[PDB]
Amino acid sequence: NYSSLNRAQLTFEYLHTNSTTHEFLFGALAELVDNARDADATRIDIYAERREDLRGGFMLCFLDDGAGMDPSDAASVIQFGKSAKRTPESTQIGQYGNGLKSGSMRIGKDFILFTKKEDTMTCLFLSRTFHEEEGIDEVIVPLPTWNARTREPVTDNVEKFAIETELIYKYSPFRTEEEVMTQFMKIPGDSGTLVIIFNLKLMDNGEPELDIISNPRDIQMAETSPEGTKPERRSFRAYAAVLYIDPRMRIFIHGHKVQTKRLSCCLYKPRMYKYTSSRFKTRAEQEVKKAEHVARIAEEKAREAESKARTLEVRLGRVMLRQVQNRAITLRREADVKKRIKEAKQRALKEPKELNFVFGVNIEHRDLDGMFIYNCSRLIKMYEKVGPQLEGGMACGGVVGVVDVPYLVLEPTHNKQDFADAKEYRHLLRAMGEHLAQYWKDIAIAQRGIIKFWDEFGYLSANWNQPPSSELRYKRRRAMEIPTTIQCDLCLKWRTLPFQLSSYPDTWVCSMNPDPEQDRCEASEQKQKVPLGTFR
Amino acid sequence: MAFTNYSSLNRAQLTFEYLHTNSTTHEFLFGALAELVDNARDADATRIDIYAERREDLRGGFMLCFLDDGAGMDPSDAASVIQFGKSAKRTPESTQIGQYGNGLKSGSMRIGKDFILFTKKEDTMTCLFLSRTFHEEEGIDEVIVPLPTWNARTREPVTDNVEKFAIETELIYKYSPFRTEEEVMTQFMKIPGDSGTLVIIFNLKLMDNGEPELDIISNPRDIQMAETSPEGTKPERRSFRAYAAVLYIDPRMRIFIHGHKVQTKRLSCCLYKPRMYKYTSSRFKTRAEQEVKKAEHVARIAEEKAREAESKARTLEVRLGGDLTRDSRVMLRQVQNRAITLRREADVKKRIKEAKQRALKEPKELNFVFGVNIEHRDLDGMFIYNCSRLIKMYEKVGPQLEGGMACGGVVGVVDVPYLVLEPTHNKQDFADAKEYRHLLRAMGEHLAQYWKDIAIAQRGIIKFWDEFGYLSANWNQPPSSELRYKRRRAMEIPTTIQCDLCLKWRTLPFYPDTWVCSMNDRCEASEQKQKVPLGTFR
Ligand SMILES: Nc1ncnc2c1ncn2[C@@H]1O[C@H](COP(=O)(O)OP(=O)(O)NP(=O)(O)O)[C@@H](O)[C@H]1O
Ligand SMILES: Nc1ncnc2c1ncn2[C@@H]1O[C@H](COP(=O)(O)OP(=O)(O)NP(=O)(O)O)[C@@H](O)[C@H]1O
Ligand SMILES: [Mg+2]
Ligand SMILES: [Mg+2]
Ligand SMILES: [Zn+2]
Ligand SMILES: [Zn+2]
Repeated sequence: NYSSLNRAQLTFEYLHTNSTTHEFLFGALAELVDNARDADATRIDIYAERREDLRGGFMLCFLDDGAGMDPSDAASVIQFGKSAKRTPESTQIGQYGNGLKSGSMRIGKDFILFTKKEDTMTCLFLSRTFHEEEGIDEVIVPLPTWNARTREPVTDNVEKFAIETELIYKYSPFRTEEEVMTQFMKIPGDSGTLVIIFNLKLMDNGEPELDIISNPRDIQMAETSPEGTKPERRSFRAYAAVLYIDPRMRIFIHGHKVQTKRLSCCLYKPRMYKYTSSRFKTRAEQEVKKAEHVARIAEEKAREAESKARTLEVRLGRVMLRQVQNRAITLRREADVKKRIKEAKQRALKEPKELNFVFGVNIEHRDLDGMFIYNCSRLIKMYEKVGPQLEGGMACGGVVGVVDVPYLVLEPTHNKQDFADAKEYRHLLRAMGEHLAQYWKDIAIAQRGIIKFWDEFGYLSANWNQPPSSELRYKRRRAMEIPTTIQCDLCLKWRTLPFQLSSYPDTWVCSMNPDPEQDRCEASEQKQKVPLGTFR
Repeated sequence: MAFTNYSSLNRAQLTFEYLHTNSTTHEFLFGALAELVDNARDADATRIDIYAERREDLRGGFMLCFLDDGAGMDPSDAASVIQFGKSAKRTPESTQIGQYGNGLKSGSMRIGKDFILFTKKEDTMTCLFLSRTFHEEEGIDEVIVPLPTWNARTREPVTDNVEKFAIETELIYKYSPFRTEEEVMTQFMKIPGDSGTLVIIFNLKLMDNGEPELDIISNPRDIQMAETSPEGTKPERRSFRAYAAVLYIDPRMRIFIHGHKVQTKRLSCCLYKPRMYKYTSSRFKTRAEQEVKKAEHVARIAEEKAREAESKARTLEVRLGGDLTRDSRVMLRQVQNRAITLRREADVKKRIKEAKQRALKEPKELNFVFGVNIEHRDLDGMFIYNCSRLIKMYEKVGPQLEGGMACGGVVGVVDVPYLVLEPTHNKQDFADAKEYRHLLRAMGEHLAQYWKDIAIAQRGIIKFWDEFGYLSANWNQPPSSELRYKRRRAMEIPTTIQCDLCLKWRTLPFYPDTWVCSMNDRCEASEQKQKVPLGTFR
């Protein structure tokens, strides 16, 4: 029993320390998007609610129709490091038990979250305003729960519940129980979550860092954009569109749909190269050696306990007989379950241990090139130049590369904007650069003449940065090379259209497609067939 | 200042897995080691020894030890180590590097699974033991930390709870590298002064081939990354000896690696024709003004309260003119002493305010220094320090962002105060990207002015580099090693060296172990400052 020993604890200032991980402000917003995706949301709305009395003049709201949280799920939010998603073979993005706290506290001073699941709905209120005004150096968090159907409090301590709600009514944007219930009612289904960040951070001139005015359909960085500034680093609509390699969840900003995309579907002559990863193989082999030791120990424990149970039965020829017998039963089921996981890791070990590099030419935007590196579907690095692109030449200029890296090979840094194992990441970039050179040889556009290739798509200007010509002949020349893809708003499937779109998307559903083969939500989804190239 | 009793409410808590989460901030492994070096400098150490202790029974084969002779920690200071976010350093316009209440924990847990720290101060010695091995083995999901303290002279336990002390020490003997009290005391004996700290990180992380990430074998005087170094690899990204040498803009603390002194340096003193440009910072001035206004308010309130108590002491004394009772005597003394206390406090706040007002009138400028790296022209770009600690190195700006020879070879240095920029969580970037980008743009413009001011076009560029021994066509290749060319570069950059005794920096007119002023020539010849000529921008 360790009850007298010191525990590590979190203090108020740590909320700030943790938030300084996000020098890229959109990567703080991405944490909350990730959480909606991981909760199996089919939709997230990211929108502003104007509030001239709050710092920055609006609250930033994230509303999803995902699985929601029950009261114990909600309470584990403030157990830093706790992540039910951190399970073997987990393909959730969440793993570190931190992102909502680091991201929200980068964006604003305070947040209030509303969540509903089955018959409960819970509010979690993180108010740094409260801690400052009342001199609190711990991190104290109101967490009231109500019954979702009757709106009665669900609490084991009515005095505590009264203090919690009084704090919410005093310090949150919502000053009455009615106003709080109004927020719960914005979650219209049986489950979902609404996260509201408020008292947003200001620049030195008193304006918020997030600009929702310049383009009312977007969330932009409030800073001047130089010449080669990437759209994804100043427009959240642009960043959200490529945040996942395999978008399904629909994203809306200020009520306007984001045209999410699969980068490999947006490129000229996409080709895929399979890269055998020694790291992937070694780590899978070690995860097996470990599972087989874990199953071995459990079996010896179960075998001892069963032996003692049998001997005690014959000796007794009671109460204690069942402590021994059931202990044997439980160790045996423990041993069997670990043997099954050992076997499952052995089976997976035989699968190919390969990373799939995909390359194609960004003919619409030659200057937006380099590698996009995803980690368990989540974008980590964008526009990373490799191989010949690291020279001052036109070789491999315009080429976009995409790869999805599993956690066994790389895990992210604390801010999910870099990779924690720099040595192995640098190795990956060299491997990607070698394959990029092979892609470039393979499509041979440099053997035939690289300037004349770009001329054909209408790059009249001498500066590498300006867009290709917008006259009609060059528009159609470019468009002919890139299929038109679109997601159904009802069934979430990805479709191709046999014509070109005119221009911010509106609602589209399968039955609007003139293609008789994709004409109904019940028609099965066609997969991109990216052709395979060969290294060396 | 709480409205009610909040003891029933939920607190946020730290769990075991967060130690790992926190450590993933350090993708640059040397940045995790730098956290511990920063703590030693902040504790006013005159020396830190970073060394390996071979232990074939522990993961990675050795423990990494950080031994300093700084101010150490008493038991309450040690307990606050594990209050994440708590930092007594976080004070107005601080010149300590620490401010976030995290670096020891993020850095140590990047490097290894476990650490044990020994520290001495005044009459106490304390051990702090962070054992992820213990947590895994016993299934602990909180973060539980043994923190025993002994009397430094008698070695008797200093504790409020002898049962807790026995549990704490037995955890250390079970899970740490030191399995008896005697072995622990041997570690305290390595702190030979009245104060200091020894941090030992062990069960080091391994690469897939089973070897540690840190290579202490290839060069037994260094700590290197166990990785191949391709062509464009900077020394400070592969050699901890190289990194440590430039980690601080104004080195004082001596650094030893495996017992061998690091030749720390001031980058601005290693360059050809250094020039300084002053850049006015509006944020620096605005923020310093707000800090003065806060101190003015604090002083004014304290003066009001002191005058109130002083008035009451005067009027109460007259009201008790004829009164000889013990009651009236004790109550008059109570208010008289309260007036004395508040007057002393008011006079302290006044002095604090007046010091801040005087500091406010100093120029609120950043100092950019530029020079040509004629010894290694490929090692160029900007070195950006923050409260004297290196954050960004080799950052190319201005003309250097083009293809060309313009500003090739130029190194720039700037020390940014905390009022202007603060660092990211891993102290390897800046938290305010917008303002950092503004600073880079300004540095690039001043760089272009520097290149005009030294006017290499006048003598010609090709011939400039040829004269210092760069006859080869390639940019990446080192300059000639002929005697003529070594001396020609040597006349342009005076050799400086630090005295091992007094820590002063001195200049020599023209070794690996030690050097002192009398080898030049006495330690209290006042330290001479290089005057860097002033340029103007536009
Ligand atoms: N939108 C949401 N819907 C449902 N559950 C959520 C949502 N946001 C947060 N959660 C829950 O809150 C927990 C903590 O979230 P967070 O702090 O982001 O850590 P994490 O997602 O588990 N790991 P990471 O994001 O990698 O640090 C999650 O594990 C979920 O259980
Ligand atoms: N070598 C040391 N000598 C003396 N005190 C030390 C030493 N190392 C750590 N400490 C103490 O431990 C505290 C916590 O260290 P740390 O976790 O590094 O946070 P910090 O230094 O205060 N700020 P930061 O490094 O920016 O996160 C410090 O504030 C000191 O009080
Ligand atoms: Mg998360
Ligand atoms: Mg520190
Ligand atoms: Zn459909
Ligand atoms: Zn000296």
